[PDB]
Amino acid sequence: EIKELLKLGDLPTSGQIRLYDGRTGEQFERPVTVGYMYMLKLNHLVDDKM
Amino acid sequence: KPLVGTGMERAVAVDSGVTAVAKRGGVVQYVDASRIVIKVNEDEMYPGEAGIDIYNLTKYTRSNQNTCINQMPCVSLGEPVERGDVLADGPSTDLGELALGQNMRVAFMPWNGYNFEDSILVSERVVQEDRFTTIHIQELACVSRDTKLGPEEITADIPNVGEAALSKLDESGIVYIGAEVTGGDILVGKVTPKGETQLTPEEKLLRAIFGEKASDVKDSSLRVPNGVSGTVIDVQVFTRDGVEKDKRA
Amino acid sequence: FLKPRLVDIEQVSSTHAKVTLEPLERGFGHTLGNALRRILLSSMPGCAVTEVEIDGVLHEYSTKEGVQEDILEILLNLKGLAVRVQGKDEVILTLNKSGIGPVTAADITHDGDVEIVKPQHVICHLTDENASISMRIKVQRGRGYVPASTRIHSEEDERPIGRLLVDACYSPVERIAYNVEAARVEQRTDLDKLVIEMETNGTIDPEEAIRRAATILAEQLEAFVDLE
Amino acid sequence: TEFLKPRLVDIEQVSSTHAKVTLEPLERGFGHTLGNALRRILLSSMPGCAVTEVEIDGVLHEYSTKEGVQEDILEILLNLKGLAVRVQGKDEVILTLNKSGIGPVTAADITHDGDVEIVKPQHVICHLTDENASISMRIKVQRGRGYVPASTRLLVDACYSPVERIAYNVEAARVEQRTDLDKLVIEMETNGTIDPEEAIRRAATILAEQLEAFVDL
Amino acid sequence: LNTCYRILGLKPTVIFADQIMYTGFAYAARSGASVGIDDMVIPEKKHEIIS
Amino acid sequence: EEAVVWDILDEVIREHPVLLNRAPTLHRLGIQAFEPVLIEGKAIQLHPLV
Amino acid sequence: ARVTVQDAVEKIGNRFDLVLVAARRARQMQVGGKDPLVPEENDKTTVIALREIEEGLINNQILDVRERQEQQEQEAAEL
Amino acid sequence: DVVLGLYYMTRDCVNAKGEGMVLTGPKEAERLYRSGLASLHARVKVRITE
Repeated sequence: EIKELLKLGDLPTSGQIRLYDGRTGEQFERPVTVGYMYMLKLNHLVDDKM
Repeated sequence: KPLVGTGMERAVAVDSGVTAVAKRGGVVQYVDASRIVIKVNEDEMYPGEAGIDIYNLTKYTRSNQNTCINQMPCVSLGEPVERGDVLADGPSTDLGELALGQNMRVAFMPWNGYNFEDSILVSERVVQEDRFTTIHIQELACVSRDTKLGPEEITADIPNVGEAALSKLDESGIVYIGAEVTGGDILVGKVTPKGETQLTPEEKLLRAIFGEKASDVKDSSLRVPNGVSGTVIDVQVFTRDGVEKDKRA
Repeated sequence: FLKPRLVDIEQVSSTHAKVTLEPLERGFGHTLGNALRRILLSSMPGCAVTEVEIDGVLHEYSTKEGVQEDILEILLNLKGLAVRVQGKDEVILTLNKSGIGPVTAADITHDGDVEIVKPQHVICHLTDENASISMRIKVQRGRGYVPASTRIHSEEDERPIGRLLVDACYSPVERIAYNVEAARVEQRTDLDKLVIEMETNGTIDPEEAIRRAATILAEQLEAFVDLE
Repeated sequence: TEFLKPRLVDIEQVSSTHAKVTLEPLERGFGHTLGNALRRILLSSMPGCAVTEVEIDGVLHEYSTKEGVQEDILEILLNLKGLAVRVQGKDEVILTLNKSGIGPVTAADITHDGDVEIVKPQHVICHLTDENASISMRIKVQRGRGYVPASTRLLVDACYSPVERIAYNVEAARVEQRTDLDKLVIEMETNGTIDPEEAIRRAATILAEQLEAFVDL
Repeated sequence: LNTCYRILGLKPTVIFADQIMYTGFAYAARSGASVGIDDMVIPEKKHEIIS
Repeated sequence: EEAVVWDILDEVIREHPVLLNRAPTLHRLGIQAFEPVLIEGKAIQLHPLV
Repeated sequence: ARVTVQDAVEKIGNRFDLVLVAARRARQMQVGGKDPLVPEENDKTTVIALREIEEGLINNQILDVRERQEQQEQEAAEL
Repeated sequence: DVVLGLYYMTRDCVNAKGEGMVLTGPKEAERLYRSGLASLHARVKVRITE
C-alpha cells in the first residue's frame, strides 16, 4: 500500500532518491532514503541545563 | 498535525481538557481570540432560559512545567457546529488531533560526523521558521516580610544602583507591564533594613573624601534569573491587611 | 575559453522563474551553478518588517477585542509580507482598518515609495462590527536572517513599550535548482548549457538577482585582480 | 548593500612544487564557494602541456616484451606520463629517445628539439641492461585543457593538468564581533610546469573572465 | 592503530587517528550509505522452510 | 559584556587545560583533560574518538 | 598548544617528576622569579617550562645549581 | 562513521570505471576520482612509495 501511495504521488517505489551536496554540488552515490518524519522537541532544553 | 498518525490523536486531544468542545450544537454567533458565542439550535435548548453557549478561552497561562497553555479558535464566523466538534484547539492540538511535534523532511545519511553517535543535523531553515520555537512562562515573586530591623520595603529607591536599572520601574518600584527585560534587570525593587554598618578605616576615608554616605538598608530585589530573557505579561500584587495600598496596587 | 552570456529569461509565475546561460565549456555547469546558488541563497538585498506597534497592544502575548487572530499570529502573518522599496531604506507604513471581514494586505495606505507583490495576503481576520485596528509597520532593507533577539544590542533607546520587534528575514529568493545539458554552439561539438530554475518571493527581479550574484562572487577575487 | 572584502592573510610554501594559501575573513559559505570553484577549475580544466601517445620501435604492444630491459612496457608507458614538459609557443611536437648505452635512461637522453623544455632532467624513463639492447621509441606530445584519459582517446594517458593535487578546508574565522565567519585554506601540488601561486591566480582569472559578461561598476 | 603506536610511537599515532577520523567522516558522508525498506531482502525460501 | 573582555578571554584560556568528566566514573578515563576551544551556544563540543 | 609531553618525558625518568620540575620553573617564570630560556612565542608559563625541559637546558639539577648559587649571591651583599 | 567510510573506500568491485588502468601515484588516484573519471572501488594497480 505504501508503494501504491508513492506511485500515485509521482514518487519512486523504493522510497529512495538522489541527493546533491550543497557545498560541492556533486551527487551522493548510493541513493539516500528521504521522507517525512514526526519529530518531538523534548523538555530537556540546554538553556535549563547549562 | 502529524503527517503519519494512528487515528488515536482525536481520542486524546478531545478527551484531554486542553481542547474546547461544544456542549450543545448550533451556529457560531461570535468568534474571538478570547471567547466564542454559539447560538444553540431550537431543538437542543432548554425551555425556560436562554439562549446561547458562551465559552471563555484560556490565554497564555503558566503551566506546571513552566510551559505555555493556550487555546486558539479553529472556527470562523457563522459556521454550523454540532455537539462533539472542537471549538478551539488547545496546546499541541490541530483541529482536534493531538500534535506533539512537527513534520520534518528527514534524509538518512552521514554528514561530516555531525551526526556521529546520535547527534542530529538540523537545517537552518527549521530554526528560521520558528516551527520548533517554544514559549515558556516563569513565575517569580518578591516577598516583603517583617524583620528584626523592621518591615522591608518595595520602594524603588535602592542604593548601589544606576539610573539605567531603575528606569524600568514605577513609582512603587515594580516592573512595567509589557516591558521586556533580561537577566540582571530588577523586576520588583525591595530593600531589607540592615544596620550596625562598620567600615575599615580605608572606607571611612572614602566616606570623608567624596561625601558618599553609607545607607542603612540592604538590597533584596526580584531580578531576572541569569540566562533567561523574556517579556512581562502579568504582574500581581498581594497586600496584607492593615498595610496601606501603594500606587501600583 | 568562450565567455558565457544569458539567453533565456521567462518568468512563469509571480514567484517562479527560470534563467539560462548556454555558452559554457565542458563541465562548467556544476562549477558555476553550485556557486551561483550559494550566492543567491545567502546574499540578496530583500526587504522585511522589523518593528511593529499595534495601538491597543503592549506585548505579543495577548488578545484584542474583535479580532480572532492572536497578536502573535498577527506578527507571524507580518513576517510573510512581501514588499519592495527603491528610494529609501527606512520606511514606515500605516495600516488602519475597521469593519468585519478578513483584513487583506491591500488595506495599507500607499506611501510615495512602496509596492506590494501580493495584496491577496492576510494580516488578520476581524469578526466585530465596530472593531478598528491602527498599526504602524516599520520595514527596511538588509541581508539574510536577523532574529529580533540578536537585534537588541545597539538598542537605539526604543522608548515606548508598545513597540514590538519582529524577526527580520531579508531573503528575496526562496529556492534554486540547476540542470546542465549540451546545447550545441554554432561551432562546437559539445558545450553544456546551464538552466537555473528558481522560486522567488516576487520582490527582486530574476535578472538583477543573477547580476548581483556575479557581483558578489567576483568581488571575492579582489585579492588578485585589477581590471579586465 | 556592501560586502566583506577579504585580503590575503598569509602564504606558506613547503617547497617549489607545493604550496598552501589562506584567505580570511570570508562570509558564511563563501569559503566553500571559492574552494569548490577553484578546485573544479584546477582539477578538470587547465591550460598546460603533457604527453599524449607514444609508440615503440622494438615492439608495437602495451603488454609485449623487450630484449635487454629489466622493466616491462607498461612501466615505461607510465613513466612517460610522469615527464613534465613546459612547451613554448609551438602547438605540438613528437620526439624520439636515442640511447643504447649501459645504465638507466634519464630524461636528458632525448632529441633536443627546437622549442621544448623539461623541469625534471633526471627523470628516469627506463632501465637499460648490459651490452647493447638497441631501443629508440617515438613519443608524441600535445596541448589541451584538463585531463584526458587514454582509454577515452601506444595508448598513453595525457594529463594536461599542471597541478598534481588540490584540496581546500573551511574553518572558523575570528573577527571583531562576527559570531561565525568562514576561513578558506587551499593546498595544491604541481607537476613542475608552473608554481602553485601563478596557477591559483590563473584559475581565478579563468573564473573572472567567465563572469566578465556581468555585474556592475 | 595498535601497530602504528607500537612501531612509530605516540606522536605519529595521535595525528594518524585524527586523520583517520577526518577522512572517514567526509568519505562516509559523500558515500550516501543510506538504508531503505528494500535493503532488507527476505529469502524466498523462508516461506517453505517455515512451513 | 564589553567587547574588550572577549579578547582578554582568548588570552586567559590559551593553553589552559580543563578537566571533562562524565557523570558516571567507572575508571580513571572517566575524567580527561582537553584544550578549551571557545564556541558560541550553550552546548559543549566533545571529540568523537574519546 | 603542546599536545604531548613525550619528548619532555624522555629527558626525565618519571612522568611525575616532570610535573614537579616544570612547576618549579613555571613558578620562577610566572612569578617575578626569572626570564625564559626559549623564545616565548606567546605560550603560557607552563608550556615554556615544558619546552625548556625538552631542549635539555632545564631540569632538577640545573635549577638546584642556579638556586644554590643564588644562595651565595645574597651572602655577598653584606660586604 | 569512520570505519564505515574506510570500509567503503577500501572496498573493491569488478568492472569499476577505469579498472585495470595504472596511475603515477596516489595523487593521481585522488585526481581521477574527484574528476568523475575513475571510481573508488576499481581494481586499479598504481605505484606507491612505502
